[PDB]
Amino acid sequence: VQLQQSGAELVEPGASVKLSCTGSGFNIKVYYVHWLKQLTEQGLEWIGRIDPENGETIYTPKFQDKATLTVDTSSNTAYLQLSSLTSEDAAVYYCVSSGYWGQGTTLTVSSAKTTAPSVYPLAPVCGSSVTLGCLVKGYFPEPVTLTWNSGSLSSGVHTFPAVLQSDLYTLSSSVTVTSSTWPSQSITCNVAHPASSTKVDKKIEPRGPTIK
Amino acid sequence: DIVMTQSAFSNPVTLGTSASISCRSSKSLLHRNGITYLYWYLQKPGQPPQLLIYQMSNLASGVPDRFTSSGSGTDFTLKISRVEAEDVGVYYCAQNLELWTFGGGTKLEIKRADAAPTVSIFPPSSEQLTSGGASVVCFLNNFYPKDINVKWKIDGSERQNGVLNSWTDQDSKDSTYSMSSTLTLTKDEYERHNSYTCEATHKTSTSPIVKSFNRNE
Repeated sequence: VQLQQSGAELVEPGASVKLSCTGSGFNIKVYYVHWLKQLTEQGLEWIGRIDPENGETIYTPKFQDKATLTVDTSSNTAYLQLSSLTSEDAAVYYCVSSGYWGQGTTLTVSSAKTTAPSVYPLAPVCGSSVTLGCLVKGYFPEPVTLTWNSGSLSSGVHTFPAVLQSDLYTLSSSVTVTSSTWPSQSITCNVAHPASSTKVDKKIEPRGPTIK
Repeated sequence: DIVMTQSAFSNPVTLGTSASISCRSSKSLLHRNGITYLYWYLQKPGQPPQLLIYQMSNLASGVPDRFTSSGSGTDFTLKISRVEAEDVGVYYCAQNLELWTFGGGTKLEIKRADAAPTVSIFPPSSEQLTSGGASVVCFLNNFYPKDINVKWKIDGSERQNGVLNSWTDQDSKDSTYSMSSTLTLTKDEYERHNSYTCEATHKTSTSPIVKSFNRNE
């Protein structure tokens, strides 16, 4: 059971956005569909809910005009339309139904160009543990999802929050394994940038060939 | 409407000791049926909020019994009998008596034994150099407490420009912090100098941890 939300929406200020929430293994038919907003490093604001039986909506007064909730039972999709976007609308939007939360859509309100990331392997310089890295540079908008060995490598991972400079984000991630593990076993950085439909699998190669 | 107020501020809690998180409602959460419509959620970085407690007294399925809540009808606390590493994140109180509203959240931070950072230096990749760029990266990993200073040196000379520092959220397994320091140069600028050094100053030692490489080597 999952509620499907696109990872990102990049919309110019003043324009409108229609965010979708698609039931996967869940049918939007009886349970209210709730929408919530979460600003960066802040709380959670309930926007409103929609009854999928009659289309009746209830909004928080501050979202009455800005937000419009709809539901398409035939497409198994609930929608949140937000009008005349401003910088204050940039946030993570969650849809919730029957206690199931969607992964959230990061809404970016900007006229800046969608840019796919460059993905750089960070192999160690030419003790018992070894640290490898991955540099994800020059992308827009947020987010990027990073995994190691398709998520099989989860322990000893540090993924550093992205930093914005001159319209582009940069992030990095380190992975620490036993010295005997690498380069014997393959270590690959898997980067996904939903806004540009980019999926990059970058293998970490030793700086010097294993033969010297 | 009902406004939920939580102080975002709380002191770091020693691992394995008890913690209390306060919340107040602008109107009573007690209903005429005798039920208190108070909820507690935990949100971990990059994840949606997870339900902990429903209607004040009930644990959500699979939630450890270390979380309990009680109160007056307008002032409540979430009690953590003993704080574990996995408890880090932002705790929210919420109510569903009048629509749905949430508190501003309270981030739980853990105090653990001091730990020196493990420092690793990374020269630019062949791929970045081929594009004309040159980022030198230093990871200052699994340290405690959070405060740390990084110093970059190019041929023995300090460099402040083009340095970007990013801190991770507190680790859910060992309660440490890590930091990434990136010095970005052009391929040409990078090739004009030999020695690249990153020095980590942390309270665990008066001497910095020094990691260096020579571009020529």
